[PDB]
Amino acid sequence: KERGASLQHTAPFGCQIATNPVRAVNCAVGNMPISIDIPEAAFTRVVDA
Amino acid sequence: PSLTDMSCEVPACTHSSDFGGVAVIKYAASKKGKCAVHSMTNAVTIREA
Repeated sequence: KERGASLQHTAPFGCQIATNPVRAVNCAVGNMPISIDIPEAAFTRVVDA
Repeated sequence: PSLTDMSCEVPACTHSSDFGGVAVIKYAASKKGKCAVHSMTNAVTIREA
């Protein structure tokens, strides 16, 4: 009766909270480094362009 | 054949030791025919004769 607001309503950074399993979704915090290995076949030469 | 109004540009150059450079030469030919090509320096070698 006295539970109060749940984390999906009170969490910072707009976090969505779900259970089964317990997880936080789409928290707008910080940044994410990405490294991509791009094959030579994916490139077009300047003389082809 | 005689050529005039000639100019050269280099879309790309890499000193890869395997013909990593490419050059494009614009020309105005007096008539259709074949022309020999030769480098005027020892620092640069041209693949096509």
